Amino acid sequence: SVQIVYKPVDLSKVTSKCGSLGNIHHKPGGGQVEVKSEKLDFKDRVQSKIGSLDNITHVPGGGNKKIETHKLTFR
Amino acid sequence: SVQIVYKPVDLSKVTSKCGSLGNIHHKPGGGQVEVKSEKLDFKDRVQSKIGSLDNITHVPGGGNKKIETHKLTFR
Amino acid sequence: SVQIVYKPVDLSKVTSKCGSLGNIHHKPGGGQVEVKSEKLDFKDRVQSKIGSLDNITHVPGGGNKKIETHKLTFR
Amino acid sequence: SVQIVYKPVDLSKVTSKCGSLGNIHHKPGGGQVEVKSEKLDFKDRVQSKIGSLDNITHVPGGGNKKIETHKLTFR
Amino acid sequence: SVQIVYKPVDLSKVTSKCGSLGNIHHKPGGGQVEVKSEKLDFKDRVQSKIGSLDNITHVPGGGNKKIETHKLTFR
Repeated sequence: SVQIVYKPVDLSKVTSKCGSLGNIHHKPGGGQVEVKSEKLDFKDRVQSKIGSLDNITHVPGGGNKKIETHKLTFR
Repeated sequence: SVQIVYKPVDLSKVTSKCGSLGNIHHKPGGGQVEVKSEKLDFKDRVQSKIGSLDNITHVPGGGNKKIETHKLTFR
Repeated sequence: SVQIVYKPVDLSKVTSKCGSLGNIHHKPGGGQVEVKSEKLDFKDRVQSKIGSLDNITHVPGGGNKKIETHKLTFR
Repeated sequence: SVQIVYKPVDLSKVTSKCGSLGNIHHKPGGGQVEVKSEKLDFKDRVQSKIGSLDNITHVPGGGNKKIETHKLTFR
Repeated sequence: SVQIVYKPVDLSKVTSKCGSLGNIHHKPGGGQVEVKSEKLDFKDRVQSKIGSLDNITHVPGGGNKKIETHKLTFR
């Protein structure tokens, strides 16, 4: 006979306190961008990105994360 | 005989406190963009992006995340 | 006979306190970008990125993380 | 004969620039106040103030001041 | 004969620049105040202040000041 008892107990805490959060300045690509092109030959796919792209300002008050994985495999 | 008892208990907390959250400035692509092109040959697909694209300001008051996965596999 | 009792107990804490969080300045790509190109031959795929791209300002009040993995494998 | 010519010229500037102004916390009188009084004799005027009074939070974006006085006295 | 020519010229500047201004915490009187009084005789005026009074948080973005006085006195 086989008897499995899976009782994981979790009374955990993930916590943050912040008195104030702010005065955040993100200024990407203030400078001048100049792209001058003459007599170019492309014989395959071209991907081009010019300027200010994909810039992120991420300011969570918390930003706290908990990842928990439980796996019981009987064979 | 096989007896499986799967009783995971979770009394967990993921918490944030923030007194104030703000004064956030995101200014992408303030500068000048100049793209001058002359005599270009393309023989395949072209993807072009010019200017200020896909810029993100993300400011959650919380932004707290919990991921939990439970898997019981009997074979 | 086989008897397995899986009782992990977790009363853990992951905590942060911050009195104030701020006055953060991120200024990527203030300078001038000049790309001058003449008589270029490309016989395969081209990926080009020019300017200020993929710059991140990430300011969580907490940013606290807990990862827990539980695995019971019976064979 | 008396000839007075009063021509003061003022092309002056008083200026401020502020990118962001904020996340200001003023918390006066968080503590407990206990005033226990027994058998007091007052034979003249009494002024009493108890608690949290006359507290100021003053946050001007500018707060710039110019005072100019012109006085011509002929006798 | 008397000839007075009063031509003061002022092309002056008083200037400030601030990228960010903030995360200011003023917490007066967090502690406990206990005033226990027994058998007091006052034969004249009494002024009493107890607790958290007249506390100031002053945060001007500029706060720039110019004082100019002009005085011409003829006798």
